[PDB]
Amino acid sequence: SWEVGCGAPVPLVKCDENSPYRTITGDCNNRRSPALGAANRALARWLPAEYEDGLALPFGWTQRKTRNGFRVPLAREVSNKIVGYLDEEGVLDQNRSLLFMQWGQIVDHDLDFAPETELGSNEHSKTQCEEYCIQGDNCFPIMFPKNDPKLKTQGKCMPFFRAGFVCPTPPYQSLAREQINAVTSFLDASLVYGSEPSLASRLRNLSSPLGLMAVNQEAWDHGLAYLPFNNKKPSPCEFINTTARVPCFLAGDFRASEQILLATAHTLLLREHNRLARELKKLNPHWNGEKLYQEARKILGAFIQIITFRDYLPIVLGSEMQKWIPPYQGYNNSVDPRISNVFTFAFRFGHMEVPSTVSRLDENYQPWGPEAELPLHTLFFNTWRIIKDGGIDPLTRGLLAKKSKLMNQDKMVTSELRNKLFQPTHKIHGFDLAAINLQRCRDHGMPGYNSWRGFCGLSQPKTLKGLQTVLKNKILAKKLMDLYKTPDNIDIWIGGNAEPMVERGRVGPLLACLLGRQFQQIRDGDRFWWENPGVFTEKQRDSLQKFSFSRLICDNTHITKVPLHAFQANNYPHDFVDCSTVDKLDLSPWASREN
Ligand SMILES: *[C@@H]1O[C@H](CO)[C@@H](O[C@@H]2O[C@H](CO)[C@@H](O[C@@H]3O[C@H](CO)[C@@H](O[C@H]4O[C@H](CO)[C@@H](O)[C@H](O)[C@@H]4O)[C@H](O)[C@@H]3O)[C@H](O)[C@H]2NC(C)=O)[C@H](O)[C@H]1NC(C)=O
Ligand code: HEM
Ligand SMILES: *[C@@H]1O[C@H](CO)[C@@H](O[C@@H]2O[C@H](CO)[C@@H](O[C@H]3O[C@H](CO)[C@@H](O)[C@H](O)[C@@H]3O)[C@H](O)[C@H]2NC(C)=O)[C@H](O)[C@H]1NC(C)=O
Ligand SMILES: *[C@@H]1O[C@H](CO)[C@@H](O[C@@H]2O[C@H](CO)[C@@H](O)[C@H](O)[C@H]2NC(C)=O)[C@H](O)[C@H]1NC(C)=O
Ligand SMILES: *[C@@H]1O[C@H](CO)[C@@H](O[C@@H]2O[C@H](CO)[C@@H](O)[C@H](O)[C@H]2NC(C)=O)[C@H](O)[C@H]1NC(C)=O
Ligand SMILES: [Ca+2]
Repeated sequence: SWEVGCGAPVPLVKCDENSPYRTITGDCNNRRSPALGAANRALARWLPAEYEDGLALPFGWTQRKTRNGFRVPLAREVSNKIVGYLDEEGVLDQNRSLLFMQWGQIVDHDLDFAPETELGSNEHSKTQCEEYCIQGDNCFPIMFPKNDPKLKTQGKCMPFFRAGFVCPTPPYQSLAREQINAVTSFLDASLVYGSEPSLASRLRNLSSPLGLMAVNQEAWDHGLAYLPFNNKKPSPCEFINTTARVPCFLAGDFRASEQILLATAHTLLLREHNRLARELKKLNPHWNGEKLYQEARKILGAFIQIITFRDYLPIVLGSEMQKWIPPYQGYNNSVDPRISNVFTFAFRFGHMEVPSTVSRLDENYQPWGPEAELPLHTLFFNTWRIIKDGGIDPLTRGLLAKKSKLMNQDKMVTSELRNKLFQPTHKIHGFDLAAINLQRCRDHGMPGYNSWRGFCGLSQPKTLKGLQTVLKNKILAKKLMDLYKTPDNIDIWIGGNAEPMVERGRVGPLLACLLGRQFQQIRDGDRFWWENPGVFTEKQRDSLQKFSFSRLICDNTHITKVPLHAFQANNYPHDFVDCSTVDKLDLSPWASREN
């Protein structure tokens, strides 16, 4: 074993050991071991990393070197033969609204982020990789197979950069390579407030003692706030429409403007913070800016935890929920709350839940205009559609009235993401999210499918025949064997998502195991979990049990008709009720007395 303490985190840390508020970086959550779960630390390894040279080189790097006796198939080839399909008809989830997909992405970004390697401000490497597809140091190209149409119109590869790692970012020689998690492992709304003090600061409105988050000053949504714009140029959001020139938004998380619906969700939460903060000042006129800020923040963090654990996991894990996440019996300081490396791939099941279009609906939940339904790809890093095309209400109604895409063995990832993904850095709508995911497994030195099956105590198929029975699909099992020549080599992302779904769930057995464990840990390992005696009062907890995503929409948008259970498929107007019928968050329990 090697150094039990390498480390390039945010430096200076000193715990308050009486502070009723989480730190921004996640530090100090655990008392005996302060850095546990903090941002900018290595992702946890539940199993040893598997690299071509046992230390840092991904499998597929050295063409001649095999994995278990075989060549690992190209990411894009696996993408073309297994993940793609043409017919979007009949692909929608009959019982999960679009919000189901969307909330998952939110929880996801609150938990883990592995940014790519940074060594380019001045880089021509950013081009020796783009232009020539030359494999070298952190350039690990996604080569196009023979007969791939992109060869004819895009080039020879997709550029792709290895993820950052701990102890430098830079060159050489030590222990196995461990990727970084740039955000806090705890479900704490870090995505709204940021994971660095530096950013948490810039996001706040410190011009007034109200504890509000800064809002846009250039535009308004019917008197409702927008997230401030990011001042930094070049902006990708500006790029997709040189004429509208609208920048990306500035939020606690850098991926916020990835897609219009994710930016919509971010806006709702920022709105709830300021809403909470002003409602609190009304009750406690005495409280200062900091107190207003921390108490609202604390409330919002409880909201995310509650919606996630009460309404969202149950319908992901289905019958497996109880098997992995038992009833809460209290905080446990012996539990490692860190997000593991494999979790960040397991949680990518959501990619197969994204449909090809996004709609905007009007007050009666009718098409908003002539071009109400747009292709997903035209909305990547698209903020001008919100700002100069209706605000977020038409988008939010879409989230409630439309359905998520159903994971389907014959139709996995929509072409909008498989062939038209737009990356921050480059200029085309031609990347492949599926291939990227696959290349990224290898980059992260992930163990194979069967290593994880064994880890979860599940059978491990060694034969085509064995794979057919687990996957319950003859044809899918076959193309898989043809490309991988052995189950042991199947990349975890595609292997875990190819399994049939569990009863009342949306993921298979393997994924339910990987997801379930992770979630039980960040709950049980969180000293600030909302139900942990002492964090909130019994009276406060009674009030928080009433949160609902519907109420959230009611208090921060001009939608007045909403469903009671926002994550299940809901038809308008039968399943929609007036906001008055929806429980409000009673904040009197936060009222404070001096004398
Ligand atoms: C907070 O979470 C902690 C981390 O999970 C929990 O710690 C675990 O503690 C148990 C022991 O109490 C550890 O193993 C389990 O308990 C028994 C070991 O004493 C085992 O009993 C069996 O041991 C083997 C069989 O496996 C036999 O030889 C023996 O005769 C008996 O059958 C259990 O089967 C079980 O493994 C375990 O190492 C800890 N978990 C890990 C890996 O960290 C702790 O329970 C929690 N604290 C509390 C009590 O709330
Ligand atoms: C565009 C993208 C999305 C929506 C249109 C989208 C959606 C999701 C869902 C719904 C997720 C979970 C339910 C989910 C998880 C994670 N993603 Fe994904 N995602 C879009 C695009 C991307 C891109 C681009 C990446 C980067 C991939 C890379 O390897 O470089 C991406 C990643 C992830 C990810 C890992 C994050 C991390 O830990 O670094 C998820 C947990 N998504 N997305
Ligand atoms: C770049 O974003 C532009 C918005 O800044 C967008 O231009 C706008 O789009 C349409 C025309 O395509 C117009 O919106 C509609 O409503 C107006 C006025 O009510 C009508 O006059 C039109 O008929 C139209 O249907 C906007 O007026 C127009 N704005 C401007 C100033 O041109 C572009 O379409 C975006 N371009 C791309 C490539 O995405
Ligand atoms: C749509 O999914 C919802 C949400 O899971 C299903 O509703 C659950 O129904 C079961 C019946 O036992 C109950 O355990 C829960 O009360 C329900 N949850 C909620 C909040 O309603 C519903 O069955 C699904 N619709 C269909 C027709 O499958
Ligand atoms: C900081 O918060 C203050 C509110 O305290 C904002 O200033 C207000 O701005 C709104 C909109 O321009 C006006 O109705 C008020 O007159 C202002 N109120 C006061 C008391 O000045 C300000 O915009 C916030 N700053 C940022 C960047 O979001
Ligand atoms: Ca977090």
